[PDB]
Amino acid sequence: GASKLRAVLEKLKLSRDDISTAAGMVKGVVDHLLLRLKCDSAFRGVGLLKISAPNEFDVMFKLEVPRIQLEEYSNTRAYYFVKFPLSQFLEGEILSASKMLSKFRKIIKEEIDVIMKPAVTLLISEKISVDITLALESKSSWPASTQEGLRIQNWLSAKVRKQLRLKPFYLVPKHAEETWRLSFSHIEKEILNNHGKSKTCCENKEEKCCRKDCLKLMKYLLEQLKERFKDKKHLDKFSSYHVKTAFFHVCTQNPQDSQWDRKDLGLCFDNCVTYFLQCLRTEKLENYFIPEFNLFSSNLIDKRSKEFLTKQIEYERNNEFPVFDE
Ligand SMILES: Nc1nc2c(ncn2[C@@H]2O[C@H](COP(=O)(O)O[C@@H]3[C@H](O)[C@@H](COP(=O)(O)OP(=O)(O)OP(=O)(O)O)O[C@H]3n3cnc4c(=O)[nH]c(N)nc43)[C@@H](O)[C@H]2O)c(=O)[nH]1
Ligand SMILES: [Zn+2]
Repeated sequence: GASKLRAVLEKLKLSRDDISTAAGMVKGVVDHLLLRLKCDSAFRGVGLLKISAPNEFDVMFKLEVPRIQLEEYSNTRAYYFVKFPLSQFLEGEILSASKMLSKFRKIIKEEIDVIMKPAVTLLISEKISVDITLALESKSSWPASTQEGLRIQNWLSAKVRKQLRLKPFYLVPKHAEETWRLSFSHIEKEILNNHGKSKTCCENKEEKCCRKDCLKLMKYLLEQLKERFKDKKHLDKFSSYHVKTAFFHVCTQNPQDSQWDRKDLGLCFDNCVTYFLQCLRTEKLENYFIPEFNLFSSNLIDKRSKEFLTKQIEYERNNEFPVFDE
């Protein structure tokens, strides 16, 4: 379906000045929050670690904490308690996510045409929504639950996995409670931008793969379907993170750049859609870094919404995506 999909990618490029100038003011607001945040004892040394869905922007504020100790919350491989001026957020020996997240919020309140709402949400001039997520930074080795994650050996190399896992990891105050959740959104950006088996993937005309186009098509497929099913709101829980995560699994499944040749955009997209479909139908989408953390368990998304999106994605697939027409 190259023609139809290439037309879609060409349509998306048309809003490139909208995504830029809208994030162009996200910038000057985030720098302003960063300035006065660095004036508070607890948030000194905070710094910047972007577009989720047209006009939905995400910024992560990283904060360097001293040596950190993690206790896995129950058997949820992603959620943890945290222990070691930061002393003010303590609940005994653990560091209170809910309480730290709370002072963050209030410092941004007195700093704010912007208005409020793990994410603190701003609204710049009504159109532009910004997610501002506080991230604790740990330079310790990654937690045990990531040992079998990041299965990039056959795709990027074994040595690249070793380089990636020497980098810090992050905890956002997202409670399953004073609990924090692992974050590797910095690693997600690295493997997205440095995505080939060939180190020179997409640096010359002989190596133009279609990995990034497939993810765009997949993000756009979900955005369009979510728009169409706005009457009965069955798709509210699915995000482009479910799409990005599935796209990482397909990259692991098709590790060679030859499996992402631009000429094959139609078949590559089909691989992304079929694997996403298998995830919905088996109620299993593994976090790329934490395999025993199922983003699609009936815990997070009930079975009816998943069965719903299957049928729609299945119909779209079997009919050469009429959602992409005209
Ligand atoms: N976006 C995102 N999701 C991630 C990441 N790593 C794991 N996940 C998990 O993927 C699922 C997709 O969620 P979403 O993006 O559609 O929405 C998530 C989350 O569900 C929502 C908060 O909803 P809540 O449960 O009602 O509240 P919460 O428990 O967060 O409240 P509190 O903070 O008081 O505890 O927020 C979205 N979200 C999650 N993490 C982030 C993040 O880092 N940035 C932004 N902008 N939004 C986020 C979910 O199951 C999710 O956990 C990951 O890196 N990104
Ligand atoms: Zn490439």
